[PDB]
Amino acid sequence: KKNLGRIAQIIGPVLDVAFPPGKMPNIYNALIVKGRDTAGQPMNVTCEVQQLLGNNRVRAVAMSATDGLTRGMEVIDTGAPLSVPVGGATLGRIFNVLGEPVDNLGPVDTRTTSPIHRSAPAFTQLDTKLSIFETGIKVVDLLAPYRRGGKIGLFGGAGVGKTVLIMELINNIAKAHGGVSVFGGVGERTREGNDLYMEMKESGVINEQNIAESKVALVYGQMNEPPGARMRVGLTALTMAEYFRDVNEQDVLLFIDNIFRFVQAGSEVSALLGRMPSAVGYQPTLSTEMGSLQERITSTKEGSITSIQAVYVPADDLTDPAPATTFAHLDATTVLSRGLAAKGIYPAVDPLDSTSTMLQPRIVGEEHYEIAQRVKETLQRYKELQDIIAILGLDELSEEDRLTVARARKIERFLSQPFFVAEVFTGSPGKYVGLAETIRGFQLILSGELDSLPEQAFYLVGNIDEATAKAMNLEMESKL
Amino acid sequence: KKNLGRIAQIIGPVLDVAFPPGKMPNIYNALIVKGRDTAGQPMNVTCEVQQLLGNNRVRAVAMSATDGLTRGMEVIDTGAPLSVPVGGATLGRIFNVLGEPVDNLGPVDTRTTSPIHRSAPAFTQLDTKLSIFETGIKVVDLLAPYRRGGKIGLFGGAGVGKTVLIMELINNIAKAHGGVSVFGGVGERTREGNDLYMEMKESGVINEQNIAESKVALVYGQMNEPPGARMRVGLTALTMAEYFRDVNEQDVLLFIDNIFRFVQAGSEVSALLGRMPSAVGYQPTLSTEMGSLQERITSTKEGSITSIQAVYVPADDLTDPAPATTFAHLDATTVLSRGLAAKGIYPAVDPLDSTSTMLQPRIVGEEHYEIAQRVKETLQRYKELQDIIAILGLDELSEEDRLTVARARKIERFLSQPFFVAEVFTGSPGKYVGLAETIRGFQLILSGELDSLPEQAFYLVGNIDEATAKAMNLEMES
Amino acid sequence: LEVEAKLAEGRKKIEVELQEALGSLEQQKEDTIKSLDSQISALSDDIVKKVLP
Amino acid sequence: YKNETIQFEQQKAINQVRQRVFQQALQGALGTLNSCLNNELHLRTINANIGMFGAMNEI
Amino acid sequence: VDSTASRYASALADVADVTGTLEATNSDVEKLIRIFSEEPVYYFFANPVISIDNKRSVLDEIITTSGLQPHTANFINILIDSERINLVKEILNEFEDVFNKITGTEVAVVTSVVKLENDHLAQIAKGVQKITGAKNVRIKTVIDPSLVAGFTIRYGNEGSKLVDMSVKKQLEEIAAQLE
Amino acid sequence: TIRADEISKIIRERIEGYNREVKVVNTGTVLQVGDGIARIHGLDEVMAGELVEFEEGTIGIALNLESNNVGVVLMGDGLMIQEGSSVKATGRIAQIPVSEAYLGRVINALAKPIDGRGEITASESRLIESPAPGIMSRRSVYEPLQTGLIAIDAMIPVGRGQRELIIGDRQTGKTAVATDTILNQQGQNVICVYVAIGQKASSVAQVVTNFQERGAMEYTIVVAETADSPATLQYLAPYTGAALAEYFMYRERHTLIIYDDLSKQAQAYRQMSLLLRRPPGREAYPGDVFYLHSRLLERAAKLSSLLGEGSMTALPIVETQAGDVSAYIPTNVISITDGQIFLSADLFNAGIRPAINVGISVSRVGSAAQIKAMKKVAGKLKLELAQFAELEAFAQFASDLDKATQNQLARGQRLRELLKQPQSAPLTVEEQVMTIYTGTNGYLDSLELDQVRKYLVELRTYVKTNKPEFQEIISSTKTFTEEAEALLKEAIQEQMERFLLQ
Amino acid sequence: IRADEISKIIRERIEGYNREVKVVNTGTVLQVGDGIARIHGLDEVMAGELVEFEEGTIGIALNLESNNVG
Ligand SMILES: Nc1ncnc2c1ncn2[C@@H]1O[C@H](COP(=O)(O)OP(=O)(O)OP(=O)(O)O)[C@@H](O)[C@H]1O
Ligand SMILES: Nc1ncnc2c1ncn2[C@@H]1O[C@H](COP(=O)(O)OP(=O)(O)O)[C@@H](O)[C@H]1O
Ligand SMILES: Nc1ncnc2c1ncn2[C@@H]1O[C@H](COP(=O)(O)OP(=O)(O)O)[C@@H](O)[C@H]1O
Ligand SMILES: [Mg+2]
Ligand SMILES: [Mg+2]
Ligand SMILES: [Mg+2]
Repeated sequence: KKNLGRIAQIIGPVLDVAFPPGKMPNIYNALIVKGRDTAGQPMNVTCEVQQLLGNNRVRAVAMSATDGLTRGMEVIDTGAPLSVPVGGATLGRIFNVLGEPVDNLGPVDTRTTSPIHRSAPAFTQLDTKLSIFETGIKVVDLLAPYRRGGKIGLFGGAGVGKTVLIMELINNIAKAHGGVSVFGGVGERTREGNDLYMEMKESGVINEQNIAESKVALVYGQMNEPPGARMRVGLTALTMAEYFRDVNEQDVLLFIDNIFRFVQAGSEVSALLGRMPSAVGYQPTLSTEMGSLQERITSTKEGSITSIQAVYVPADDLTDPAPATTFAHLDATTVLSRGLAAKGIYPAVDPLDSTSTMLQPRIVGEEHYEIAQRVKETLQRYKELQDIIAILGLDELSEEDRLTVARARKIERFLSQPFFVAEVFTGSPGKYVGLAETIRGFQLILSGELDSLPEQAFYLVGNIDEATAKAMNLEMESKL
Repeated sequence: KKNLGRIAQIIGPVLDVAFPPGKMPNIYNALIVKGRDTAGQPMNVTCEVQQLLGNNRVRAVAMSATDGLTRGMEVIDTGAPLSVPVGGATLGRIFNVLGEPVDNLGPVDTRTTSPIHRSAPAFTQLDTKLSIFETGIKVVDLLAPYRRGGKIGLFGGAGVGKTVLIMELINNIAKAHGGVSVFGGVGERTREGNDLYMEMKESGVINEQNIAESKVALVYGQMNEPPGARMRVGLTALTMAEYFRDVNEQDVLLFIDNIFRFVQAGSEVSALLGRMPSAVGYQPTLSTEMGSLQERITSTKEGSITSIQAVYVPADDLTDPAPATTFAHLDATTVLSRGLAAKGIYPAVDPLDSTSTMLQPRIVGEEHYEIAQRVKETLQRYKELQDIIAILGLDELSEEDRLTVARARKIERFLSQPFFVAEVFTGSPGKYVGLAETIRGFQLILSGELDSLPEQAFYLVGNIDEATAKAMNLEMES
Repeated sequence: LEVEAKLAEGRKKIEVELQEALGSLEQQKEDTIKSLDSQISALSDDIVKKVLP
Repeated sequence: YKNETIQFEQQKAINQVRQRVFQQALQGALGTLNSCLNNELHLRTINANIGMFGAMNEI
Repeated sequence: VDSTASRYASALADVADVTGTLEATNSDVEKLIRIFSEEPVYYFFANPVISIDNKRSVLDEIITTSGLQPHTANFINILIDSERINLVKEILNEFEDVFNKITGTEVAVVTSVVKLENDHLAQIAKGVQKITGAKNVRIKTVIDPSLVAGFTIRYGNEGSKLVDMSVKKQLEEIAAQLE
Repeated sequence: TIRADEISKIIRERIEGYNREVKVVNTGTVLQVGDGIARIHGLDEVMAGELVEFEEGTIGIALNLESNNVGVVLMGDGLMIQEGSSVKATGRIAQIPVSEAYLGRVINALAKPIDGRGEITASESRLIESPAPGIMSRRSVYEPLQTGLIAIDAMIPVGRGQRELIIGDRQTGKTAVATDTILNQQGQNVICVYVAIGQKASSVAQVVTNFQERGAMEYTIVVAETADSPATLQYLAPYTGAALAEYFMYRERHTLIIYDDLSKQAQAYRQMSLLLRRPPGREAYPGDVFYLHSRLLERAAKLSSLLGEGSMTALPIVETQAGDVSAYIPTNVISITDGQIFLSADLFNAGIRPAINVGISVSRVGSAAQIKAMKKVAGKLKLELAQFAELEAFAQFASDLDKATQNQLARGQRLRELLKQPQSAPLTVEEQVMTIYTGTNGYLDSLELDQVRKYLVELRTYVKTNKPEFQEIISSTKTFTEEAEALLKEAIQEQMERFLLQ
Repeated sequence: IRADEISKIIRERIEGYNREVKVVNTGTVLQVGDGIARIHGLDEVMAGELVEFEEGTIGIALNLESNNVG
């Protein structure tokens, strides 16, 4: 803090800070600017030394709003990257990019801090056990089953249900999980930041009576924040999840939502930094900035981190660079389709385009694997036939082709499920479905025992038994 | 004692003119480069200060050919924006960008001149009377009715018939109109301008003798003109039209062919200026340039401008920046299609893409409105059907779908109309169709009383009575 | 119709009332501008004594 | 709404009169200053101005 | 500001500062500015077409008559080698601003219709100093017909910060009434 | 109108009580001026976003603070500005004089009235870029914001503190939907702002006239930046509207703000940044175009009960090119908002007006934004309609389809006929409940589709007149109670019998 | 406006103008950012030659330019 530099430029969020010639901050140090507010009271806006520019000035991207900053103000270099408080006193608090508590409660204890920039675990460390965990979602458990300790991705465009799916997952897994969870919202609506925090209170995860008996830590870098801030709540929320992994040695959930905002935030300031634009307007360092962020989120022998992270896909285009880079990292990708959303099938998880590494018969058993494989062949056939049936009608199909179409149509509806979170969207109370119920339920449809049922007995029911009951009710209604 | 400057740079039509350090001409003032050629000495090069560059140097866009200018010539600030004669003298005359007569007659009175860069009418001065306005065209009077005193847009690519449709509008509307009309040709064929000039004389809009009672002005920056001259022809034409409304307190028609060219000229000069290009090659200030020209056209409490302006749409792409920006300004768009010109339905007005603000039941009455929806509901249904029919063909359709298709086909043909201007192409005489006749005809087709008639009985007739008379001949002939 | 036409005529009457009122106000404003000249003169002297120290 | 027009009118006119009037007063003041004591009053004002500046600096 | 013209001038000042020729170098730099004013002299050095070898010989003769400082003669030779002689004028002007920074002097420029005695200036130059934060103040004077009877001083990094009272009171009064 | 006799008192008043305070003021020199932008030398004390005033009298905004000069974005056109003239640093950063007296006034982007009705009385001031409400500062959206559009208030509900986008093509009906909403808040005690960014001056005037005729101008502010004005003003027009809305929002009032279009804002901000030579992105939009909207639309919130429980519902409007939702600006604004309303020209031409494509329309708040009586009735209505479309499209591919499917094509075609509405024919929430109750429970499964529009209208009138108790239950208890249901049933049967007789 | 005019370098140049010298041995970092260092000096390096900075990082001189080596 003995180094003082004067701001030279403010162009948007990107500052250029001229320092004394020998002593310049390293890259990724936090500058903290002695700026003043509208009251005149000194206000501090943190910056990150992104790059050394020569002529004894750095180029830093400010973590707060640069409106009100003046060329020539004092900038002190803190001599380290952004230290975020970690540990026990971060649990059930809601946090900034900078680690400052944001829930109007008394200040977080800062005896323990940790820098947000660190290297990933070495290749020796990585923990290789393959373990599946139950989520309660019929499309997920059957077809793209999630890996305990593995990176999980929710791919979809705007409005398909990445967020609702994340909420449902959070609710099931979060309460059940022994280990501390961490939600880090990188660039999302503040309404959804509020709707989580008051619903984490209602489920008892925040535990507002006795804080620090809580089991979650919320970090928020929402859409109103500058692009310097949305680049770095991916790292702040990750720094806190690395502490519960590495030091406390307990398994962590890390729900990131959204990962694209983090990628997008860098792109916004990338042009300002002088970097030439890469394909599709992103920064040239996209595959490194994901890798740096992604590599850190991995399970180690000391502890295991399970991260489920929502990924925006711009204009439903899975070839976009931001989405494309992410796919390599994940252990199981859950690709939400707008086609199933507009048909009403919720969650609109595309069963043919969602893959998982764990869906292998050594991992999931040969009973589950054959039914998960035969469901996709029935849906694949139906997809191929869609072009033909519209043009040539249903009657040009063989009995075999018609049977699959009838089955695929029934199967497609069955995958849909009412959630606990989407009771305001569905109108019907949500249902939790085990892995066993799903396999048992899917097997019957595939078997054909349920060929006589109408198709609407399958839409938005949890168990197979519920579908049969719904069919009985529908028949009763029809008689009247 | 006007300050004198020196040319520092000539990059095409963009001049960098250096001035004494205290005195700089303001932005949008005109400059007069003193000029020189081999024989004589013209001051004809006129500029317009666009920027101030520092080191006592403005940057100006020349309104003429810059060929023959030397670095270092004398430049005089005229101290005002480029002023143009307006009024009584501008009736019956063809003018430049610069307000200088073209038609080889006597010079105009420069008693009453006006600057071309004027702020718009303020929000207080506008009016909100919503009146419909008849053009004698079936596609226009029914599905996209035109606004009295508001901007009208004719959209379409090359060769779909914008110029012809405008000529028809000019032909029907101008003689009948009691208000001085002003034509502005921006970036168009000079042949057309010459052709247009003769028509006014033939129909008496431009009477050869006693030219002061002509009640049409003409303003031409054509394709051959340098790009600085095509930017401002629109403004020059607009300035004259605005003066009539403001001082003669009349109702004015302002026909422009083509406002796309005005944007394109602005785009060409922008590259010379060094402004970064925002989208495609378009100048960054596209909305503003378009907006400034468009905003001035509004009708006030003292008079009214009814501008019908054809807008070129490049590569038939309505999502291009120039066409897209224009849509916000217009009160009624008339999107001509190419697929209808390949079939030969003329005017090739795509009846679903064309929209008007006046097609509302409190403006057009409940009768016109309940038909114009029910016409567009049929065509819209037919449009959906086409993907299926393209492969299978007609036979598959249901009986409801087939009935609509038969009706839709008849309806499309009925919209087609022969034009008075288009007699030189086809030879068939044009037909003025009154609005009442058009509404009546459409009701019959929708009702079905005319379901037995063949489809080519409807093609290129004026009334519904004409279709019936035409229908008999096809049947009688055998 | 008849009520509607009556209402339209009432609207015209309102416009006539409103058109006339504005004209009357304009005339009154002109008279005022002509009137209270002393304020103008003395008003001018007004600033002078307070504009500077 | 027509009455609101008059309300505004009464304001614009008022402002105009105020200004024009002030403007004249300004003219007269200028004239008098042009005639007021060159080295005497001029000097006095200079000193005052200087004093004011000094005061400002201190603050 | 950090542009190429500024960058070179700053280097020239830094070498003078090291060797304690800041007064000695500054005189030479002022001496250069008179030399490069002339359109003909500046044009000869600036244009690409004249051979570089010829330029050095002429430059050496110019240096001898001028009697410039040993580094200052180098600095121009460095500019010529590295092609930046087209921006000598910007560089020379830039050096003056840098030279004040090194000393800690600050310029102020004070404006009147009527020439003023040193005593008023002494107060102002002391006043600008405390308000400036200056080690030293150097005062620049100009004569202006337009104000009234006061003046305005300009100071700061640039001549950005101007505090005045002469005309401004009249302007303020004009604004004040309209409120 | 007597002015001259008081001027000698009036002129003296101006000089009277004048402080003449002297303070240090930042000043600098104009290097360049061209097309909306100045490059200012000097001003080493300005702050990023400070208003700087030119010598002629123009207020500009210092966006780029480069190390040599300052990029100033003029709020207007600097025809008058001259190279070498001096510009002052004001100190303020774009405030707005805001008060209670803006209601019913058309106002400028800088907030000075442009209807010519007199100067506004404004005591306080608010910033233009004020920070959004925090995460702890808000509360969940629960109150309804009624549009009177049965297709919105049943399936895409809009709640106070929400941000619903209205997206469609040109002339698809977007403004009409937004305007209808403002007209419909006649006695709901909310304040409405209509920001018109870059919209035609005549068009803005038409909207204002329409509001005035309805009497809606008693609570509406219209902020208008027409196409002719400088890009800066268009760019700042939405912010000014938000600041006005925010002022009411913090006084515990409920506000609704319509921004028409947001697409013409980001064009006006693309123009500003391309002339500042900022490096562009997709379609030459700046990098920070997403941030420009996002920071604006996150102002719209429902505050906690600690901060007065006021709200602010934003209604962006972003028109897409020929159904291209894949374009760069409509991509950015969808993902900000709390659900979109797609309007489509393909449904607009086919009679379905307002042309809500309900399949792609989304409400991210869901049925928390509906009153309970309506939530019970239309809670599963949204999904059923989507499901129904799936087999409407599929039963054109079958020839001999069974009755159990044919029942659903019967009922689903009846449910679509509920949703169509004539322009400016708003429905009370009571009239929406009995309309959705009728269609959902199959009481239209008898009559013809053409008759359905007529039957519902007759039925609603019936229950206004004969049964005012149904009005009383749903307006007070806000719950579709058994008594209310019984009244509705009785009425439905009576109306059906009368309809049968006719 | 261009790299290698850092005003250490210009002054170093003025001091040694009346000289001949080859800086080919060592070259001084001009600017570091985003995984790229620009180096002033290194007149003798060849394209693709590994170069190692202080604190041990190793880099490849992919771009050789008159002003500096990327
Ligand atoms: N519910 C409705 N019923 C009938 N007509 C409607 C309805 N809603 C809108 N319209 C009509 O559609 C036309 C275009 O609507 P509007 O201008 O409101 O849409 P827009 O998308 O704002 O168009 P623009 O792009 O020109 O702004 C209007 O004339 C309006 O009357
Ligand atoms: N399981 C579900 N049931 C009903 N509706 C859903 C479900 N999931 C998503 N939706 C609908 O999708 C809307 C938006 O999805 P959201 O969860 O916000 O995803 P995203 O973050 O991708 O926009 C929700 O508000 C809801 O309307
Ligand atoms: N109403 C019409 N009837 C017959 N032919 C037409 C009509 N309108 C246009 N055409 C044909 O289109 C051709 C060119 O149309 P034109 O108006 O020149 O297009 P543009 O406006 O793009 O120049 C004309 O030569 C004519 O043959
Ligand atoms: Mg989300
Ligand atoms: Mg043409
Ligand atoms: Mg609109």
